[PDB]
Amino acid sequence: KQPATLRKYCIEAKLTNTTTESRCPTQGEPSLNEEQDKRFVCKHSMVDR
Amino acid sequence: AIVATQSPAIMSASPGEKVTISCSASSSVSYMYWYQQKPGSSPKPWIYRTSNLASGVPTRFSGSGSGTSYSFTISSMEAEDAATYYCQQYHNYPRTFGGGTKAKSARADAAPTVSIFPPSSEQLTSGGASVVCFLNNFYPKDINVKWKIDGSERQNGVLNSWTDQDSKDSTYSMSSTLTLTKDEYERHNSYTCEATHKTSTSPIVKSFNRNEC
Amino acid sequence: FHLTTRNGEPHMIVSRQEKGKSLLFKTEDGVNMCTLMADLGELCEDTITYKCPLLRQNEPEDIDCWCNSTSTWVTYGTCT
Amino acid sequence: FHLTTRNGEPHMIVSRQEKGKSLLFKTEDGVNMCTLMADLGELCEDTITYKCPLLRQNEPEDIDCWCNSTSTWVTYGTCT
Amino acid sequence: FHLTTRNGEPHMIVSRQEKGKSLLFKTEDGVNMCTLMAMDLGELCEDTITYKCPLLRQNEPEDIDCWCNSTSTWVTYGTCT
Repeated sequence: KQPATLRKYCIEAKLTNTTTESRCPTQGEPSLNEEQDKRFVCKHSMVDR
Repeated sequence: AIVATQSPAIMSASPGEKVTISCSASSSVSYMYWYQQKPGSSPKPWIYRTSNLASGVPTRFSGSGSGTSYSFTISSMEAEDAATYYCQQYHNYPRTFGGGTKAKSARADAAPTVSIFPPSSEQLTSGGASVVCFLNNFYPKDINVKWKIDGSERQNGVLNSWTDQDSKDSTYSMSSTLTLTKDEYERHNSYTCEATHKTSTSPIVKSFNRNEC
Repeated sequence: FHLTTRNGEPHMIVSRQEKGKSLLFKTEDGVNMCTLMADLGELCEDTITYKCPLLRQNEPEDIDCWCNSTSTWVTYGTCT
Repeated sequence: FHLTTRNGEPHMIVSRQEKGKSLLFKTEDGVNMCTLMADLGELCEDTITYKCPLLRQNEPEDIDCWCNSTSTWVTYGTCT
Repeated sequence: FHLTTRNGEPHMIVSRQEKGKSLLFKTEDGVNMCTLMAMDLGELCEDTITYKCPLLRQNEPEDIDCWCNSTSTWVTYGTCT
């Protein structure tokens, strides 16, 4: 009866409000405030400009 | 959600001097502005961004800053400069102004000419009594008036009014009016207004005895 | 399209019926003309949002959105 | 755009400068208005060709091209 | 930008606010127009780089981000941001 829950695994998800930000060569790493919102998945990369 | 804080509230300057006026924001913005406002006129834009002159701005004005600091610079003051000037921020909602900086013309120090006026007979029919001191044609504007009745300072009932800096002689003038009841006025004899000003090491004292001539 | 802002900058919420047409909106610095060349579909939950750079006498490369007077953000759905 | 045919049916060769604008062409059955919402780029070797269905009072779904009077074929390049 | 020289040749100290704009400066041989395309052009600081913008007459540019059309010019700018 009511045994301790160890971990919840998500097995299916959806994505919404995808947002992109980028800076020119020389001007450091860009950022988005939603990068501080735990409900978002984010990635940092480099791209030709 | 950010304040802007602009550095001299006042500022005396003479034509040719190189005035600087700062603006201090409580978080990092890149969109500022510096307006200029004339005594009976709209504000006008003078700087935009942090360093863009607006079109039809003299290259006498310049703007520079970043990282919460921001600085107007007037590179050789003209007579037509004399004004308020006004930072904004337009980088987050509630767009904020600064408290405004009031650049006014300057001149050699001049002591006030002080004159004291007992209540008129006509006012003394009313049950109120006003004692007036005029402090005329002085520079700089900073001046303090202390009123006494029979030796005792009176602070309540004092109203001070200042003229704008005179357009010709660059001086200031002030009226200081002590209002009391007629009943209290006729219970005392000595009335004094004392003016503290940088032109004298001790205040100028004007005083009268009510019952003397 | 609905004109709003994103951190002081203009933001365009573009709907489906605007695909293929020049996007014009007035700004203090004159009239701005953004060009949308985007998967542009119906406005829904699946949005994407990104910036349309300012491009002065330069050919566009590796982009499907750009303005010619003032950089603008754009948002549209991909649904159909 | 160049109006031609593909097996008796109207065919539209759409160039780059038409992105975002209503495509109109006369037909025995009145004036036809196709709507192109497409990766539409410059006409080149990399073409794609497909059909824009007739849609009468029905919302479009899973398509980026459709006409309202007579089904039409469309072709455009993807180059840039 | 500040116009100076480097061994008799014109030298341009380019600041951040000039990114994206045609650089023009008068010279005995007429008006010179250099074109700066440096993607890494940033704020003038300690991290400078300095190099030459070749003269290019009716030739397309290749493997360069700076060039003038009347007189070869040196250019210098910082990369800070």
